[PDB]
Amino acid sequence: NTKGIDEIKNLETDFNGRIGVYALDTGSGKSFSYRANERFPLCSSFKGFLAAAVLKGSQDNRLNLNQIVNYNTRSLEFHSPITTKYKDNGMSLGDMAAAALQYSDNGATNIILERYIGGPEGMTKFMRSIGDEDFRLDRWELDLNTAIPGDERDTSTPAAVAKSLKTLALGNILSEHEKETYQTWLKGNTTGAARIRASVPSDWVVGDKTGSCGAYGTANDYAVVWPKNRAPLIISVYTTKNEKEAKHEDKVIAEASRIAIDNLK
Repeated sequence: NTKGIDEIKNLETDFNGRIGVYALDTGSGKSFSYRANERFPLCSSFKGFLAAAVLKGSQDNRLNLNQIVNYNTRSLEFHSPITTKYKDNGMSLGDMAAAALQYSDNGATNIILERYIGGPEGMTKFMRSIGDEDFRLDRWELDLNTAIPGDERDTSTPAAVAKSLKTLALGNILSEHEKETYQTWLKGNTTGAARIRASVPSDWVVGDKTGSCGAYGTANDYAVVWPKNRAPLIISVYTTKNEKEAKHEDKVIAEASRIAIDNLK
């Protein structure tokens, strides 16, 4: 069989779940896919796209990243490490968007969705505008994390996530300046050490956004990877299981990424 497919099938069997992967070498055009067209829960991974929406809004001069966002009278959501620190004085819109991505800050995520993006509908509309027909955000944090098998709410496909990431980080939707900011934010992510970052050599640079639902062993990660002296790669790995109480496996995500990188054709 084609290189890497049997290896990922065996990984999936041992994991006793479902693994979706899409990888693309932007230099040669070679790719690797496995269940790339199947739906998987997004979990926090959509926050990486939320940040890009804010950058697009700044670029259109509809928003200003320097605008101070005040929320001193708003109860903050579970897991709001950055927004809790600056609740008294407030935070600039740019810093809030960065926190939503880099720390998966829920307060930052919901505040931005409520005030600037137009909620789940607005987030979905933004993705449709960049050519993404699969992405769908239906709920807010933290309800969107249920990850119920068969449920199409708050899901997308590994292929759609990869295409949207390539379009936003390396395409022409965002200007040269906004792309640099977006790439900097991705590189500064603090939650992906054990996933895609663990599958590549020490001298390769990685920009990513993780997602962990906390249910049905559902976890994921997508990234722009800049290999030493090579054009960037786009990697998207999504996983889920049928047991409600099953824990996610970071090592499975890392291994699926390693297999994809070594089998680009």
